[PDB]
Amino acid sequence: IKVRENEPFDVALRRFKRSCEKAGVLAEVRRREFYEKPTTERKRAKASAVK
Amino acid sequence: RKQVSDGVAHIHASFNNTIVTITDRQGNALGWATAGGSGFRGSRKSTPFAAQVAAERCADAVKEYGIKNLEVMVKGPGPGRESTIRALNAAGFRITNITDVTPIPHNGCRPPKKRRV
Amino acid sequence: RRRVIGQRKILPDPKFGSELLAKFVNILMVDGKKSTAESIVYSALETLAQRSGKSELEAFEVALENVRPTVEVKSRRVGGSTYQVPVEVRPVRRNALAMRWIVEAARKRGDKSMALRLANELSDAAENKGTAVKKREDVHRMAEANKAFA
RNA sequence: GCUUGAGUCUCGUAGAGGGGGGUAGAAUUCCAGGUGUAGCGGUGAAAUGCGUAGAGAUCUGGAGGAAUACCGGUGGCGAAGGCGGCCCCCUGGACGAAGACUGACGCUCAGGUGCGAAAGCGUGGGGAGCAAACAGGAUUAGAUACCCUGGUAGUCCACGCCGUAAACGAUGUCGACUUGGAGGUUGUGCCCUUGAGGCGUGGCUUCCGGAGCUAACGCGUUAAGUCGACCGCCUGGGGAGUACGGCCGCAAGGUUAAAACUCAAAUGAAUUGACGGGGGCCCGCACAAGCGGUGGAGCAUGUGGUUUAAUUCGAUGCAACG
Repeated sequence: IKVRENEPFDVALRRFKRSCEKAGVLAEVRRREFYEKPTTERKRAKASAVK
Repeated sequence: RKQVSDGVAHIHASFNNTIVTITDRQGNALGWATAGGSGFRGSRKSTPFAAQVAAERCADAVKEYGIKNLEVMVKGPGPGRESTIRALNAAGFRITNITDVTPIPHNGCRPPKKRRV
Repeated sequence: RRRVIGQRKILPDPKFGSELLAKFVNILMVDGKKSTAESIVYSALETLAQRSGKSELEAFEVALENVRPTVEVKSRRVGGSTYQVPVEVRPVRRNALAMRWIVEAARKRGDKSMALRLANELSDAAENKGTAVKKREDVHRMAEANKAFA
């Protein structure tokens, strides 16, 4: 993101910054979009959370 | 003839390749290098080691200008995305700014199906 | 397998004493003949000893500890590579690879007696030439030129 | 006649309700210009393709079309189909809250009318991306495919038309009732509201489960429970959702819908095993890691084939073949 280091180091980490982008946002868009498919799989995680 | 101490270090972290290009501050190209000059093919194009190979070639072709500040423009997935950052720094540049210009789908184009296997 | 492998005791050279020199007998064992082996060892040692400085243990030892690899390549689909990935080996297996290659190299000579063959080959190990060395220069060539994780 | 059914009115509630009209930014693309240079692109590898005629990348400017990252969720709304930026205008539905009127005005429905995703068809616009088709390249033995590079129609819009979809909660619609748990959402009354909150009472909505039902799986107060009202349909599979005709359609076909013949099942759910180039896990010289062979050569030895009057007979994937 446009978050940046405040003093010049390689200690400061930029895979922090892959927090808001590439987070369901990229690395799965390169496939054609069908309305059924992302709607269905969500219902798997709420048996998970209660159980 | 350009010399301004600062310039964007653009990096195109291609998921299939890695290009590294150092542009002026005003977006006027100065140097570039890639996996294909490094002497790689395949998905070997896209590794940390290989990214070093290009990041550093590119350094011999832009250092004589006198640039030594970075404005990192990480763009796309593609491993070896921070080898390059680190490489530059570790070779007479300094970090200043980590910026994002990265294409983000709003689905203003239609993505292909690609390989369905 | 359950647990991990044990170690197995091997006796060093009696006349000068170097485990590593005795692991060179092991490498030169064919027919099982350790007897007829203990000849060739000293036979190559002297050649070395005259022509070269250092110790007589470091006519072999050192000279070899620079034409031994530090990477071996196998492969597996773990890391997401279909390719031959470098592997920094334990220092003992470093030896084993080179020792082996050097011995193949003196049955590719017809330079009379596995003494005189293997002898002059090891003298050129410090001189860094001979097709024994060049195997390293093919492994490490692949690995670093076509790095695909590690 | 009566009001509690139903319905209207009133006052609000929230929402991707609809339709038309405006509009934004990102992104992709192209065009223009600059910079910069020998590759780019792709893949499992590659090649076609695209590069010195200066691409890719990078910046700057312009143009356009389509879609709206996040939001965003069994979240919400709609009768269903279905509906995503944002605004305006016109407008629909639901709900809740008080009361108030009307006075069974209702439910459902063969026929009929209306709504109907996508593709498609006509006419005119428009054309970014993707992509039937189509053309190379690749894979394979073949490959009119998966795979890669492109790319036309189309997708988009206006208007009309066709009316189909495992049109799916595979559950007709409406009403009436019957244990409960936990969650979502959305109103409202009340509580030192002395808590970010506590108790009620509704609307819509999911997951789970008792009884019960069912062949089981499960369904389970939004039923497949327990009832009713009316309608729709089914009546072995294959033949065949086809033919023939009628009807509708511009057409494609849709709509209605058989019979002969033919088979003894077809079918559902669940069990066990088996298998899976399924998944998870775990082993064995199974592999890796090594070291030595065989197959090359000759001979021994067995077999097959063939010949011979007989080449005695048996053994045949490992698990027959010194």
